[PDB]
Amino acid sequence: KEWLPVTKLGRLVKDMKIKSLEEIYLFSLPIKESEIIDFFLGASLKDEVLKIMPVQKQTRAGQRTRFKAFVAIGDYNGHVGLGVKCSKEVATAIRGAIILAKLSIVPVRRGYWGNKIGKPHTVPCKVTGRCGSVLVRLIPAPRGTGIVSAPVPKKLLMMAGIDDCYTSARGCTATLGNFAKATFDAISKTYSYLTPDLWKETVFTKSPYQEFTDHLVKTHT
Amino acid sequence: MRAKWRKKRMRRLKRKRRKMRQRSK
Amino acid sequence: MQNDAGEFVDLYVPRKCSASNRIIGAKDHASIQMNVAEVDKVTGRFNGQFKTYAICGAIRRMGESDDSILRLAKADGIVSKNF
Amino acid sequence: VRMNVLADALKSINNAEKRGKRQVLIRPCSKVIVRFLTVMMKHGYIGEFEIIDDHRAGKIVVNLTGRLNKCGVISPRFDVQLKDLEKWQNNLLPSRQFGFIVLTTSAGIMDHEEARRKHTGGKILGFFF
Amino acid sequence: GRVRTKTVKKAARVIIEKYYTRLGNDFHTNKRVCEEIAIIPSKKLRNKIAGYVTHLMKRIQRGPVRGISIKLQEEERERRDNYVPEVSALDQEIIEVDPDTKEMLKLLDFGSLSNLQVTQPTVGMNFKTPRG
Amino acid sequence: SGALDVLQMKEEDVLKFLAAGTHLGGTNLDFQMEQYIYKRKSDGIYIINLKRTWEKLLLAARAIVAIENPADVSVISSRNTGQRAVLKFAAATGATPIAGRFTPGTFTNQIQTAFREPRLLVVTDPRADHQPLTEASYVNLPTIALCNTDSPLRYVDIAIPCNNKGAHSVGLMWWMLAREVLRMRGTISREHPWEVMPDLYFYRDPEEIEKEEQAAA
Amino acid sequence: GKCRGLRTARKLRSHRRDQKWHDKQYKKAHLGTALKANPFGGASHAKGIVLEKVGVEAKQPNSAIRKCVRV
Amino acid sequence: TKKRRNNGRAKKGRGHVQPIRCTNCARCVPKDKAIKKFVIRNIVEAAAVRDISEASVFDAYVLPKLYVKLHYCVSCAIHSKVVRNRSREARKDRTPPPRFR
RNA sequence: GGUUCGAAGACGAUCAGAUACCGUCGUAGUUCCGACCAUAAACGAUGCCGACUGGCGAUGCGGCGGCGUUAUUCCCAUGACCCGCCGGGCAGCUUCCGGGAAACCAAAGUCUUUGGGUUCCGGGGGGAGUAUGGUUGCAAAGCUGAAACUUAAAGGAAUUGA
RNA sequence: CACAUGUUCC
Ligand SMILES: [Zn+2]
Repeated sequence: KEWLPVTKLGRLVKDMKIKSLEEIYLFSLPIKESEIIDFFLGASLKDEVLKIMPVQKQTRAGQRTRFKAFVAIGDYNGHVGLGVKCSKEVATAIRGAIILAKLSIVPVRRGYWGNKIGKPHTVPCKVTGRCGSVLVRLIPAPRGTGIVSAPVPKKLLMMAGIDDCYTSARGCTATLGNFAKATFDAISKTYSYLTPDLWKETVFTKSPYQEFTDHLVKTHT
Repeated sequence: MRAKWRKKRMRRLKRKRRKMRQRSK
Repeated sequence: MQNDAGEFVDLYVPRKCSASNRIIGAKDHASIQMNVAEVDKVTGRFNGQFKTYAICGAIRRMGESDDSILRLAKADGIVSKNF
Repeated sequence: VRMNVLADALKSINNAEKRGKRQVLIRPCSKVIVRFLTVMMKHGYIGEFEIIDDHRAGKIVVNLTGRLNKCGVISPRFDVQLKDLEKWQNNLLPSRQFGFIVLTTSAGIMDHEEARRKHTGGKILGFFF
Repeated sequence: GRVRTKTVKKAARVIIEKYYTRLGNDFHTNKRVCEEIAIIPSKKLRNKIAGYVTHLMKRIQRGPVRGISIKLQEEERERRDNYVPEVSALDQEIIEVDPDTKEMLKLLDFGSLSNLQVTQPTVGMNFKTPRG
Repeated sequence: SGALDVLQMKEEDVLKFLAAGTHLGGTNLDFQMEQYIYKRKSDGIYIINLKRTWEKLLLAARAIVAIENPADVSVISSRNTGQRAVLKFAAATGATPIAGRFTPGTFTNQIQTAFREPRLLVVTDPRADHQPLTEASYVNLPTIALCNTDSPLRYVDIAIPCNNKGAHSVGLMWWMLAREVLRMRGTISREHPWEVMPDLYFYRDPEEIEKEEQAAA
Repeated sequence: GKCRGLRTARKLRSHRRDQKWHDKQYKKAHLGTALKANPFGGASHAKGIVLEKVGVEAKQPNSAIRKCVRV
Repeated sequence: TKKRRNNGRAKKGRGHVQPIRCTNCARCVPKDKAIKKFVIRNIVEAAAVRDISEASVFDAYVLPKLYVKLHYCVSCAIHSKVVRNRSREARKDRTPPPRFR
């Protein structure tokens, strides 16, 4: 039941020392533990399964069939993730996709449309992401519009925290594996696009592993 | 049927229509 | 990012590349966080503070990651300006 | 041959910006390009430029910052009314918070905000953000 | 085929690295040495492990073995790694220096020194492998 | 390191660079190594600039000193020349030594018992240790490399231009780094020379170990 | 479009006019032969006279007898 | 799909090369497309090289060799095992096999 | 004019049959001149002009510079080599530039962050490059070029079995 | 020197 950490990044998570997951993204450190997400956002986070894909391969004694899972995950304010796992059994693949989905959560950037009053609601600019031949574009939208999209990427924008956005999908969107990943790249590039507000010199704070380099050696390996 | 010989069959058939139409005039 | 009434609204500010001036993404696992030790002028010993930099993973894979730090190193005085 | 001159200059510095060059050289120097470069500099999108005026079409060395995403050109120069100028920036600029459409007017060459201030239209030149 | 499997081989690896003084050379003694110090469920494997040990014995007195941890052979290697000769290989009064590298030091601060002897460069550039 | 007479070039280190042939480069030239080379002599060997080598040697020495924990500085050598030089450098400084056969997955696989989390990667040769540079991409790792003129710069982050082909020029450059990382932190005074003699770090061939023994007998 | 001239409107319009005839839906709706071959002639419904009842055999795997009328 | 970048020939800027016949069959193969083998061999190899030597009137007479430039087609060379199929990564290697015997 | 080869054809083998593959002949043709013919897997299956975007070693030509070896011999200069630089000429190697469905591409990049210029051309697969009409050609055939009707797939790249 | 061909469903 009790969590014992493996990666030394997660050691500081258990020592009550990492204040938030934002400075984890600040230094682009890799996350390889699914329960690191569970310490910061273990309550508001929700999961939702996209599709169960029964892929198979041709063997000599019939077709070896295994089940591929598609789970999108993320709390409704600031974060969203996607995970794909292809296991032997459906429930194992669903459970195994949740673990990979928490490892792949990314922070969102929410912007205003025109006027800048209240809370940010829409995508700050026109970002797009693609994999394979599926290309998905995100357009800023006024308040109260809703998510104008296909039903499957509509769940992802519910779970990313964006309430209003216009979308456009180019390509064979019947393939849900590429259709979901192409959208998930587009939200993931919101903090990859340079904004004119972000033209200031970024002050460098102390590294999270640097600030507790003595704390990480006095109690364990 | 190879695509080459069906073209050759068409030319033999087209030439056959050439002689048949010519004798009527 | 600002609202109308003058409050910061983003949950964090991402880093920026020291050479290419691009913002470093959250999943740029090939990012660099350099730490450059300073030297005391008379005793020639370590002081205690940092002169840290930040380089995106694209520059490493393009082969100018040693040159990028080197160019800031002349400008920050770590490397002798004659070189 | 070289039909448009501004198109070759803007794409040359866009290729350098994608690679992230500190400064870039464009082979022709024109009055339109010099006016084009002054529009972007007042907004701080690029580093400071200089021209090398020989006895031919001169060469311009433009210092670059990392603040440029894409500087495109619209060919041919369609005339833009004041009524559909909002329609031009809707499907060309990324957002309404930033992004600049520059277009030549009788008062001079300026971005779309300053053309709204002077209430003057004209022919489009390009887009940059 | 009398090829020793991994279960026989891996069991014989741990015995040597723990009982170097207890092990002998002939088959029958270390057969009985391994009888007390190893819980082997059958006599057949007891002969097979001790027999493979004896084949590894002939590799031991003839030099080192890759996959082994002997406390006596590492002590031989440890002092050989920490060998210090009475002078350095850098201390020669004779240093041959290319004339093109003599122009190097002269533009630097440390141009003219005491024990630097300039040679004569080879005339005629011939350094590339023939094409083909 | 920048125009500071305490850290400028020493005359004792000049004769060491020349006798070990560290200024001697390779036959070919990587286009990133065009800035560390004086001029290519006749017979087609490039000449590495030693003062600029010394300047790059000082900048990498700032890296280990800035790392507060000396343990998590992974030092890896795969070619047979460099294991003896990197083992005592890790012993003297406190770094983590890896001697040959870099296991793929020491920085990515959690289940491995050799799962290391360094803050710094020091590489004897980029071509001999390209595999440590591969996991230097998957984990945020600044990298130091002892590069030659032929050595490419894929995923290296700071380079010290040296001769990594000659055995005397390999272990001397680590004997450079063993002195300097202990010279900003307080272990060694710069007035007196450091007492360990550089043949300790040099690779001994098994023939040379066999060659030495009868003269001792 | 390929050509982007400021006075190529007659070139662009002629290309779109010609390439529309290569579309299956446009050529069907803008030719007299498609309406000539249609027994309804654009009519949604029509009245006819029954002269016999015809049984039609079915296609591949699904096999049955479909009841039809020659109208 | 495209199997070979050069389409199994050395024609890059010509567009047309002269054909040559084969050794086993009379197949018309382009000169750059043909597998060309040049064999340096003696008239007699192991057994007849010895007994003729003492039977030669002139002592210490070197036996002349025979020079044949072989020209095989794709079907002929593979059937005669001059060349063989390789993997997709092994195709791109064009260095000759090592020559020691 | 017809040496060789060789459609058609004859003959001998093989096979259940060969009217094919094999072998012996062999007309037209293959060879030269003067006129037609305008079709090829006429391919880089990749229109043409202009710019930018990594290197690496070659190679063809011309030019430039330089230690040196070697010929005319009597050396300068010209030849043959060696070391580099320049322009494009055919290419190759290499990598997370970048792109593409992938194979792969220094162009097939600089594209949802979509606009340098200008032609040709395609709209599921058959019918069908067919009928008819027009036009050229001595002929063979060449160019333009449908519809009725039928069909829920055809096809491209790639993985695993057989 | 020959090894030509074996209706439809999972
Ligand atoms: Zn053949």
